[PDB]
Amino acid sequence: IELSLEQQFSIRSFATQVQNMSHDQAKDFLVKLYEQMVVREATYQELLKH
Amino acid sequence: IELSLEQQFSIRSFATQVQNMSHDQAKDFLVKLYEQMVVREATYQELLKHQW
Repeated sequence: IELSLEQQFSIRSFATQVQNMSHDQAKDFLVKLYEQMVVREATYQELLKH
Repeated sequence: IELSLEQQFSIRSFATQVQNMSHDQAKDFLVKLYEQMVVREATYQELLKHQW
């Protein structure tokens, strides 16, 4: 639950780049990021269960 | 990557919701989602450590 300074820097920096995105770019990025998350969660769950 | 059928359904569900967002809604939700991904990652790292 406690984030590192580097994690916090990454989020704050991402947020500044999101503000330059068009409507179309933000939408395509959302769907791609959700897909990355769902795949990554499945990977972690497998590692944990093994 | 090759997605499972359940992943395909979840992502399509999410795509329907997104394609109906305004510019500002999509930007705001993107920053929230990225934060949630980082937090989840931190949580998983904690769970792995508490096995080994």
